Amino acid sequence: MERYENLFAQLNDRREGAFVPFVTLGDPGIEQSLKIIDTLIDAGADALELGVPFSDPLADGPTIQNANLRAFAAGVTPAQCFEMLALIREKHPTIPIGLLMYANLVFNNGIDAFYARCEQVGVDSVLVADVPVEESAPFRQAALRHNIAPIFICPPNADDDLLRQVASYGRGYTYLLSRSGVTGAENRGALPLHHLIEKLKEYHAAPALQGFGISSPEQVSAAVRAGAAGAISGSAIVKIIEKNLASPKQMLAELRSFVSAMKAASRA
Amino acid sequence: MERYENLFAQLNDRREGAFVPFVTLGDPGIEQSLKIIDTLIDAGADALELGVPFSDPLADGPTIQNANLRAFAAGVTPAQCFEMLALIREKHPTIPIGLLMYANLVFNNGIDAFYARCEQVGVDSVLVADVPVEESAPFRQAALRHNIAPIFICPPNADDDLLRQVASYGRGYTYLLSRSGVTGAENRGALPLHHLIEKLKEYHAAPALQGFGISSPEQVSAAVRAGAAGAISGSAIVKIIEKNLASPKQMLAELRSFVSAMKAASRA
Amino acid sequence: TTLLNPYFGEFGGMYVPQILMPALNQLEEAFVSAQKDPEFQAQFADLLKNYAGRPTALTKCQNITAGTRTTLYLKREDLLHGGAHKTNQVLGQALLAKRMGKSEIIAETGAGQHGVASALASALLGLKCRIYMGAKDVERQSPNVFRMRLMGAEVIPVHSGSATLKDACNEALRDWSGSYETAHYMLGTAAGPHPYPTIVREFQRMIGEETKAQILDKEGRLPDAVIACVGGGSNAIGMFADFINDTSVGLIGVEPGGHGIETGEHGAPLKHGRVGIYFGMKAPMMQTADGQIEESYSISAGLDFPSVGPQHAYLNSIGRADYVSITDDEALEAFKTLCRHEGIIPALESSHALAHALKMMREQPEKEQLLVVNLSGRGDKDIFTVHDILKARGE
Amino acid sequence: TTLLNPYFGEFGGMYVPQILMPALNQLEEAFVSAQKDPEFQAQFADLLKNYAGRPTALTKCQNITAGTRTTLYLKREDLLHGGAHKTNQVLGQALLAKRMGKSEIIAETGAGQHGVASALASALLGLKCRIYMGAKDVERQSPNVFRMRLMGAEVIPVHSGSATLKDACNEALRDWSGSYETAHYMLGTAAGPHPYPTIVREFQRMIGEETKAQILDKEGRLPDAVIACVGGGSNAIGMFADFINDTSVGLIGVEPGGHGIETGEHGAPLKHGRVGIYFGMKAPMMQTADGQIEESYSISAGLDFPSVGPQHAYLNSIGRADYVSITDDEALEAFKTLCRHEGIIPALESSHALAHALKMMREQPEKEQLLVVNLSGRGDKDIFTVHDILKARGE
Ligand SMILES: O=P(O)(O)OCCNS(=O)(=O)c1ccc(OC(F)(F)F)cc1
Ligand SMILES: O=P(O)(O)OCCNS(=O)(=O)c1ccc(OC(F)(F)F)cc1
Ligand SMILES: C=C(/N=C/c1c(COP(=O)(O)O)cnc(C)c1O)C(=O)O
Ligand SMILES: C=C(/N=C/c1c(COP(=O)(O)O)cnc(C)c1O)C(=O)O
Ligand SMILES: [Cs+]
Ligand SMILES: [Cs+]
Ligand SMILES: [Cs+]
Ligand SMILES: [Cs+]
Repeated sequence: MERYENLFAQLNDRREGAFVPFVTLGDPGIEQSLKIIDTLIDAGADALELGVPFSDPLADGPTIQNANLRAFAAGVTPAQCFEMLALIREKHPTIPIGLLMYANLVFNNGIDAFYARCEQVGVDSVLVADVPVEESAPFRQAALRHNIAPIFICPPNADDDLLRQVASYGRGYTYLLSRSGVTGAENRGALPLHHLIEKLKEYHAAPALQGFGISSPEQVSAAVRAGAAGAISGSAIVKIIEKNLASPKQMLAELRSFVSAMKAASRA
Repeated sequence: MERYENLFAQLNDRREGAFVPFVTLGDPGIEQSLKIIDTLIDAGADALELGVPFSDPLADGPTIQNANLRAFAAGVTPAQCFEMLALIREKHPTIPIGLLMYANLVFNNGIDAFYARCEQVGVDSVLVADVPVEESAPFRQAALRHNIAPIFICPPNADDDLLRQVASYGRGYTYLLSRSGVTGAENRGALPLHHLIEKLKEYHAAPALQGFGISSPEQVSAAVRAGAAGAISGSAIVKIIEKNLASPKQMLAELRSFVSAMKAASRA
Repeated sequence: TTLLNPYFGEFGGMYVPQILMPALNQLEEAFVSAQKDPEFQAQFADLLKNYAGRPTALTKCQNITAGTRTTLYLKREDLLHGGAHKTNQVLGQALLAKRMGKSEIIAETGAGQHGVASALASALLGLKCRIYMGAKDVERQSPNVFRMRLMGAEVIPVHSGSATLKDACNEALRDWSGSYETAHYMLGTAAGPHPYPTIVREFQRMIGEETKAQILDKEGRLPDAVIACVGGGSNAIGMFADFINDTSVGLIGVEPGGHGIETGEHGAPLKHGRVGIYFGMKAPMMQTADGQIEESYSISAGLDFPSVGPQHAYLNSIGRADYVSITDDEALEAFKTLCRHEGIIPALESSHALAHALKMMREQPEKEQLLVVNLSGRGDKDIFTVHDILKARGE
Repeated sequence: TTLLNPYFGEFGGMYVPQILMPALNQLEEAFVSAQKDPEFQAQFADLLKNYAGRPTALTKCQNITAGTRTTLYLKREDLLHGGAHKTNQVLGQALLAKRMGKSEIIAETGAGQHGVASALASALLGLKCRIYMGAKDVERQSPNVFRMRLMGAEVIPVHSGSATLKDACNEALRDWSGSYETAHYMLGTAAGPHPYPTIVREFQRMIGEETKAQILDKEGRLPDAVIACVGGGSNAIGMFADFINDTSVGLIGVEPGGHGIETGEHGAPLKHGRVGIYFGMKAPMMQTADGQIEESYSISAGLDFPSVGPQHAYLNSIGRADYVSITDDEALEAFKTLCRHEGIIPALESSHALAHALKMMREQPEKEQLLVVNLSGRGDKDIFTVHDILKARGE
């Protein structure tokens, strides 16, 4: 498919940036997670980034570590994540869906079979967090064979060779990393680096989405005004889940309020 | 004086061995210790061996270690021991009195002054437990200058050179060690070694008193029948003190009974 | 792009978040530069000799082989300053950290021996050291926690997951991915992303080099086998490296069998796991059917890790080295036996290697064999754990 | 009659019950015989090298002398097998025990390092070992109690008197006076009756011999001073012996000052006691006006003894060696300083020597001086004691 391409063309026509929330699939359980995701979409999410629970998520801080743990406590497996994904796509035919994966879950029973499963359920991209461009060949090859966009990361100190490789190998969107470190709402991403945004455009890279530490509408606006195509927020969304575990209605109301505000900010 | 010489001449005329109890001076206190000593004499002791409390008595087992501790708990010092000795001699003009000393107490404020103090109170011998014949010169010289008998030890494995030195340097009596180890009633001395007894006589040594582990009348009889001039018993006597601390009358009755029985055995 | 090969056959690589690649490349370039630098080599040699105490003794066992045709020597890394082989490569990496202009050190530790080594080198060389340690290990290897702190290191208990070495590894790497501009990650085993398995081997290879010179001197020939325990793989690859090209010399690595392979409570992925990607490397690992990383288990904290260095996976694949396992009870018996018959208290990790050598002897007591066991550390850190076990056992 | 002189000037001798004289004479004859026996010397040298790890390193301090004209080296007896210098002479005495046909060993211990050394040598050489230890020391040096027992030694707590080293000494000697036919008394310091102060010195003198060769190699000259702590005197006389005839070389012995000499709670008889007779020797001792032996005190169990070896009393009397004291708080500061600035955890005994060297430097920081401190042991045995103190102190 062409779900990211269509989204960005539409956003451009409306002179608007993307707001893309992240959640962990099956946090705090499968049924509630599905409701959370429908709420994110109804509140204005342009695309989704969805985590498959993994035992040792080395790019994630405590907030998302704890999301993974809640999903495991609910007995969530990757098989159940693929069942969820099928249900999400069935309800929402055009929204781009990207998976956040760790390498072992992709490599486990064969890289090709993993991406084939993604295609069958209608996933649009896969970001493998612990596979740098230097190790990416069999992953990006399998992704493209199955019409999945392989997502690569542009870190703040990306050199020119890296910018060129990310522009060439990636599809769908380019991940523009806000800062070093791991995921976390408390550690605020730096202002989007104009030079990287501009170099990525010069090299015809997939449009950039800024992520890591984006937890406020002001940061979303700043990313778009700097020339990024949009922003991703994970820990800020997940904290709303964590805070409201005993209050599922209040959870969805606060998720809706927050997502609506972050999306409004993407129009700046 | 000649108190040992006179005693042994008298014992010989009566064809009898000596029984010599040991106690620690001032155990369990000065007054009770004096009564204990009078009881030992009245019950038939031929001579006395008296311990001056010392902090680290390396030739003594737990029973006599504990006698030393009781005396210290009563605040007994060597000065107070010399006051006791003066009182004992004043009551009992002919009984030989031997001190059991550790070297530091003799060496402390001058060897000569120590033996001079012994002479003034009327002590007859001094046995310094941790001074072998090889180190004895200034001790035996000071003893003889002050008319005190220096007592030396004949161990079970004494060679000929040692037998000759003990016979020459000693006076009063020769200590015939029953066994290796330290003082203790539970560790029974071996039968008196006839060969040593006979060699000591051949070398005109002072008469032999067997000691260490002698706690029964049978052992006293065995020592005398083997040719020793008598026997010393310490731990067996001290246990009677230790057992009867809350019962001072029962203490003296049991001391009297035991001493009488041990003395009777010296006539065998 | 790298200067050196990041792979050993199929195994190894650089499976880290993109953010860390420049740090790994910088480390590799600094290592290559230092390896050809006579001043670096002289500084490292001086520290090893005059500070750490190298060369370490090669001790012939006098009693434990009585009545058999086994001659057994113990390479005495237990005599190295700090009390384990870990100190060798920490001195080299600390010098690399300084060479790269870094003034802080992150390390993970399980047995606390790498942590002690990291703390001591940082005190000596003027680096600020923080050490991650699983909370279970903080308890069972407590003497090393007191040692690290007295040397001014920050010790950070890790309560997540199994609260053991893998979890300390996870936190160290998470920390580094945010602090690499000022902090060097002093990885303590021959595992993780390239260039670590290569650097760790090269900074441990004096173990086998000395062993070879010492056995030649005493026996006039090479060992029939050299035997070492395998957590992540550093002491074993340090012993093995110089013998790889001596085809006659057996290379035997001993993984922890825990309560028994059949119980699933072990740390033996090389022989009982399957290839996965975790902790920056493609290597055998203990994993679920779905590819979740399993928690390992061993009585010994230094071996309690659900993966293994990629050079060991490679050496095994081609049959150049053989790998076996030893259970907790076998390790304990070997610990007791060395204490009582040779007057050496071994680390419980090292006791796994010894237990295997004792098995080689006992199973075939008339087989003529000249063996070396790498006695990777001393067991001071283990004495309270072992005491408690032997008392609960009614001894 | 003896083959060798039992005295150092006025000090020493053989002040034991007559029963023990043949044992002492037998020991002296066996020692004299062994000293001229090339097979004995070769066996002893082999154990020291290949089992204990000699020669031990001489480490130049890199940080603690910064900004002064002091160059300080540490003789690394903390790297010897067992963790202290005690292991050197235990290997020699164990061989003498075997030479005399004895199969049992009695030892006293305070810090538990001599006990550990005795247990390890007995395990290696096939001797049945029993160790007396004061009950207070069983508590404050507990890691060594676990080490001794794991090596199969019997550890006998001594509750009498001060429940510290002197009381363990008393019990060991009491035991020997009954068991000498089958047991060798492996006295662990340069004190007690002849021939012990002589044998202990001769079996420790490799410390100073190696130091001299190492300082010549690194500095091209002798030290201005060598500095060692003094309990009974073995590590100090081991360091001093080979320098006695080098008149330029200062010999500085450090007694424990405890809570301060003025409090009476110390272990410094050489400078603050007076000559007495106890533990088989004529030597300075802490004693009451009446001649009762006083109980000593020091934070460090290895120094907590109210006397001193007679060769030190002699060296002092003639001014060849100088003796000073260091308090508990001074020792603790030196312990902390070495941990944090050199990455070495010293024994609290050894920290007394270090504290004095640091004072020499700090008091006169522009005095050019080349110093060696005998780092007699490692501080693993002390870490719980030191931790507890620094925590109670609010650190
Ligand atoms: O808002 P925050 O700080 O929680 O960040 C959320 C980001 N979630 S995610 O799926 O995009 C995401 C993207 C990349 C990650 O790692 C990598 F960069 F190494 F690849 C990890 C998570
Ligand atoms: O009956 P026991 O077993 O208590 O023995 C009591 C002996 N008391 S003593 O004064 O004669 C006595 C005699 C000699 C001693 O030591 C020495 F031989 F080394 F000199 C100790 C005590
Ligand atoms: C993991 C740790 N120790 C491992 C260890 C090992 C196992 O690790 P290697 O496979 O890396 O040698 C062996 N021997 C000793 C004494 C050890 O301390 C640590 O100290 O952090
Ligand atoms: C008395 C003991 N230790 C003494 C000691 C001493 C003091 O004893 P010497 O004076 O005999 O060296 C110094 N250093 C260390 C490490 C020590 O363990 C003992 O371990 O039994
Ligand atoms: Cs053999
Ligand atoms: Cs392992
Ligand atoms: Cs200096
Ligand atoms: Cs002392």
